[PDB]
Amino acid sequence: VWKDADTTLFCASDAKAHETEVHNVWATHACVPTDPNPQEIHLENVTENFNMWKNNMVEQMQEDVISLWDQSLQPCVKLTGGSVIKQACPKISFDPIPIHYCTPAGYVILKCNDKNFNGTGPCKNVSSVQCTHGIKPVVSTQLLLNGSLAEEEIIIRSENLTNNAKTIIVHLNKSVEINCTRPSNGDIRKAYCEINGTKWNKVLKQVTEKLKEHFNNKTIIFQPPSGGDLEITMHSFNCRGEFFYCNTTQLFNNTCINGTITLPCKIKQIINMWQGTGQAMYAPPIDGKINCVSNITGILLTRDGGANNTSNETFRPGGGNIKDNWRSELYKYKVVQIE
Ligand SMILES: NC[C@H](NC(=O)c1ccc(-c2ccc(C(F)(F)F)cn2)[nH]1)c1ncc(CO)s1
Ligand SMILES: *[C@@H]1O[C@H](CO)[C@@H](O)[C@H](O)[C@H]1NC(C)=O
Ligand SMILES: *[C@@H]1O[C@H](CO)[C@@H](O)[C@H](O)[C@H]1NC(C)=O
Ligand SMILES: *[C@@H]1O[C@H](CO)[C@@H](O)[C@H](O)[C@H]1NC(C)=O
Ligand SMILES: *[C@@H]1O[C@H](CO)[C@@H](O)[C@H](O)[C@H]1NC(C)=O
Ligand SMILES: *[C@@H]1O[C@H](CO)[C@@H](O)[C@H](O)[C@H]1NC(C)=O
Ligand SMILES: *[C@@H]1O[C@H](CO)[C@@H](O)[C@H](O)[C@H]1NC(C)=O
Repeated sequence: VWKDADTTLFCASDAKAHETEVHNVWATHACVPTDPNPQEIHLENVTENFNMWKNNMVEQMQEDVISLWDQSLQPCVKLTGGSVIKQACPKISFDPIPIHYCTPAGYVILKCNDKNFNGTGPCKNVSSVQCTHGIKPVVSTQLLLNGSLAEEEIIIRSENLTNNAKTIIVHLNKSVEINCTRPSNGDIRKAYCEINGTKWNKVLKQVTEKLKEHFNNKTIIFQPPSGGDLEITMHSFNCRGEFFYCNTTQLFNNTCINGTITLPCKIKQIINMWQGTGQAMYAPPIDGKINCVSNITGILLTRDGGANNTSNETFRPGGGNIKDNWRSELYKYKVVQIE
């Protein structure tokens, strides 16, 4: 017997105390070690309602990631609120590790185990856990990287599909690798990401098939982002401490709905901070081969409005509200207070 409630969670992880990597350093002083013997209990004859779009755990993870980045990254110049802060900017070691979110005494986490659960409504296979699974705090736009996969079918998630201003999270059931590289040998900020077009276009085709099921079999068209800042019009992520911006036009090629797809990328030293606080400048990139191989596990999409009059629906790669990144992993959990 319990009741939905919000409370302050703590974090746990397997951070190494001897590592200089900044996530390990943060988690070493802001998280406790993981519990060696996890205690998950299936709750029999128990149905429970979930709502991933009103889940205070999302707000709490966002606060953690903001804190982590604020004490880890070291721009040479920070421009925020009309002021300018200049400081030392050594190169850092950067590579996310899994963070587990845990309830204090008197509370527990309920976990939805229905494999086609869309994030809202009743769940018939519910268990209780003390902590979530390990979630990597990967900050990206357009593509969700290094996350968990849907266990059966591709899942379309939205707080309201009819409202085109609401972001769509596409949860994939097969990961697709994206392999990004700034080579050793020219223009030191020039990079590229390689994706196996065979695997990708197959998944994309399956994604379009799912979208048809929710939009009454209209024609599904992909278009590049309309406009905005580069962090939004590009797939932006952080690889080894460097800020990558990749052009995803060839990833959403309507015609292919087989060879290697090569996306042009650039590392940028001057960025708009995803925390919303302003602009920051970092030092030039490190020497040598900079390489990140990530698994694409989801896609953020925004649907064009005003198209009811037509027979097609147009989708543009989306993102920017990084909270949706955490929502994509926390959708199956909720906190309750034991009574
Ligand atoms: N120029 C406009 C500005 N947009 C941003 O700040 C913004 C959005 C997303 C990112 C971002 C994403 C990913 C990465 C990384 F590389 F790490 F993956 C870096 N940045 N930045 C604002 N308009 C209004 C606002 C409210 O006050 S904020
Ligand atoms: C999710 O499931 C609920 C309950 O079955 C339904 O009301 C809602 O429309 C669904 N959302 C999507 C995006 O399928
Ligand atoms: C992923 O889901 C699609 C339908 O959404 C299904 O046809 C496909 O077989 C699934 N793939 C895997 C590997 O389960
Ligand atoms: C969903 O969005 C449509 C279009 O904006 C709106 O008319 C409707 O009221 C929304 N539904 C809910 C439950 O907010
Ligand atoms: C990633 O791409 C580079 C080429 O830049 C290649 O050397 C490397 O083997 C690739 N890695 C994987 C896992 O495909
Ligand atoms: C992406 O590439 C296409 C074609 O190369 C180009 O027309 C478009 O402007 C690029 N997008 C951005 C945001 O630079
Ligand atoms: C994704 O995970 C791999 C393996 O740990 C890592 O090398 C890569 O840097 C990660 N990608 C991002 C964007 O953090």
